[PDB]
Amino acid sequence: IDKITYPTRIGAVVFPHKKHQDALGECRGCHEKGPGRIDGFDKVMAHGKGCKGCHEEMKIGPVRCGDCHKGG
Ligand code: HEM
Ligand code: HEM
Ligand code: HEM
Repeated sequence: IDKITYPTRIGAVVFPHKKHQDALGECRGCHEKGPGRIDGFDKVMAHGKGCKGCHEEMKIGPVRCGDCHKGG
């Protein structure tokens, strides 16, 4: 499993998981409580430190709505 798709009303988001693990070369950063499900992962988390927040800080990755949400 390399890609994780999040089906959302506003347009589905595809998370290229392997790309991220290869790019960051670490697990604990995103998986604070050890690799596995991330408890409480939702819209607010994704728009925050869960997804968009990192892209803004690292200045790489999608930060604009449509660069994540695609498919109508
Ligand atoms: C080799 C290091 C990594 C390991 C072993 C790992 C492992 C996993 C596993 C086992 C899953 C599936 C969990 C499930 O089905 O509930 C997953 C999901 C996920 N991983 Fe990783 N991961 C790694 C690195 C990363 C990195 C670097 C990020 C952050 C850029 C990340 C973010 C996520 C997210 C957001 C999910 C979905 C969580 C959820 O749906 O609750 N992972 N990862
Ligand atoms: C201000 C611009 C954005 C808007 C207006 C927006 C809007 C939304 C909305 C309304 C939801 C809730 C689900 C739905 O109603 O369909 C959502 C979920 C989510 N958004 Fe965004 N989003 C934006 C930017 C982003 C960006 C840039 C990313 C990717 C880095 C992203 C990733 C996600 C993810 C992964 C979820 C699903 C979380 C879950 O499955 O619980 N969004 N977004
Ligand atoms: C589930 C939440 C996240 C979503 C939906 C997401 C989505 C994406 C997508 C679609 C790309 C662009 C891939 C491409 O170049 O085609 C990307 C790239 C990237 N993201 Fe995320 N991301 C998430 C979380 C994170 C987190 C938490 C970090 C930092 C702690 C991060 C760091 C990066 C970096 C470094 C890249 C460049 C990877 C590359 O192009 O090789 N992302 N992200």
